[PDB]
Amino acid sequence: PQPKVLTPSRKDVLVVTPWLAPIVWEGTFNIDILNEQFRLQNTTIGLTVFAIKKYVAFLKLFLETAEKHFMVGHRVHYYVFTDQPAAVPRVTLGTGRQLSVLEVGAYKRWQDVSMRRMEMISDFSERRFLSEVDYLVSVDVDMEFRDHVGVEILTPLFGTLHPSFYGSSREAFTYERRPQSQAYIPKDEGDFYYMGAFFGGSVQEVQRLTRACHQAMMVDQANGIEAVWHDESHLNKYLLRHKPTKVLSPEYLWDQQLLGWPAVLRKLRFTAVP
Amino acid sequence: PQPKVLTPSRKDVLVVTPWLAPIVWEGTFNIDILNEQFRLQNTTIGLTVFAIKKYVAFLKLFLETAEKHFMVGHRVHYYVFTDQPAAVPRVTLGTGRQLSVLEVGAYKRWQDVSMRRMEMISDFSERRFLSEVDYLVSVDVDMEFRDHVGVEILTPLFGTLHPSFYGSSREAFTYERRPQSQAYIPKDEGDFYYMGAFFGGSVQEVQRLTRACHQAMMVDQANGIEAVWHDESHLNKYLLRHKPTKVLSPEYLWDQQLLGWPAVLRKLRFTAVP
Repeated sequence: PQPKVLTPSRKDVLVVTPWLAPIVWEGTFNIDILNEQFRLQNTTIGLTVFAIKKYVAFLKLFLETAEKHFMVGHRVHYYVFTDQPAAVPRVTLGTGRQLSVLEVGAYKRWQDVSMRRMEMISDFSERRFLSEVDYLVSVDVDMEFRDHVGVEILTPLFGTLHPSFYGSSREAFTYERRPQSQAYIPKDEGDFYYMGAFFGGSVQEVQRLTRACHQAMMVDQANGIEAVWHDESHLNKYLLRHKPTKVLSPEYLWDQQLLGWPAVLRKLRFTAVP
Repeated sequence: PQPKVLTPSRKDVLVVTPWLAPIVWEGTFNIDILNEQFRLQNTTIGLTVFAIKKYVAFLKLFLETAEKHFMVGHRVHYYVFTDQPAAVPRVTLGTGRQLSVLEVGAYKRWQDVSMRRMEMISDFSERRFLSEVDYLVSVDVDMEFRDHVGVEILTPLFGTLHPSFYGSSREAFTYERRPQSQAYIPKDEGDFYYMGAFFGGSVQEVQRLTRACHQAMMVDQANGIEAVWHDESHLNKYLLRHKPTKVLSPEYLWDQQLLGWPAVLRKLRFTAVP
């Protein structure tokens, strides 16, 4: 169908940020065009997920629903970081899709657990990921895919609108507010509140983001402070200073039990498990 | 000011294409954010213009108005291609801005004149431009800047909505319709009608686009055909197959004598001289 210059793709939501990064909503993209563009580059997407202790129990639904909805037709490499390799379920995968289990060590105190995601993605992004995938996507495991999540999200760097804050003014954002923390954002600043549970971009940009947040968290620990929302607080500070080249709408990170299904979401793509 | 997620930046126009490229309108961007992003990279923009025979007379207003409105605060290199080096006016330039005169030879029949822009940008993009600028922008000389044209346009590859067609259905687009031409677009295809008078992108992408259109035009000449709108017809075919990463609205290419000042243009930035 021909794009219509004189009709907004959405009349109810913002579809591009003030720095001209697309905000990804249903009705903003033609997947057939995007699929072709990314297939021509033989794109491989790494998907990282942490499944520690009891969270191992979420892997089966997470993987089965990813097989149905995530980057279907594209090459995918799942990277499961777990303290229990044997507990990873054997989910059957479509062609061009593979999974690796990465064993997580002790931790060994709670500020170390808080830094584990940034530290381990940073470390693996610099070894394995750089030779294996084009893009890396980091999500939480206690989640299921319900609808399409595809190459429309792919870009050098992206974050996702936190479902609790997308209608909020910046004063209500739960940014780190203590100037003693590396994640400090003043009251007058902030574009959006991004959720720590869904971010990514090219391997190089994710290398940079995770190294930065891990290095900043280490500075915080040394000064005896922990940001109010841990690596999410640092993710926010990073994306304030290095603006994402796309932002995902809350279609991409929702909780229907807590937040229902408002009219502004035409699709619920990836949701918290109740 | 905080972006508002639940308010469209425009309620009257499309602000992103179906392949998630921003369409640049007033009200879609914060120039302070974009200026900073591009300054941090010390961006240099080359601006190319052809001023042949009598068109030499448009250079003075073109350059004086570019000094006021084009990429102010950024490094700029004007490249004036002319058959009359001595007729280029001495316009005084702001700091960080320079102009080079590039002498154009004979031409030496009319299909050669038709191919001169693509051929000469292609040739110079591969020598001079690649070591001298980050982005290249190609415009016509019989034009004046009236309002801001800045780093909001910068991206790997962009075209501009032709002011005569932006409200038209694709059937009305004056694409090349003969299958014997390299610029052939069938009746059922086409996203937009782009104008040949304003396109650009990174040097590498402009290298690729101009080489492709020049190579295709040479094929057409050998087969005794000339596309209905010359290098614009080929530009269109190129941007159909290699979709631009931004599209400029007609604010960026207007003719007020022919088309007035409709409500949908909040600014007229770069206009035909009457």
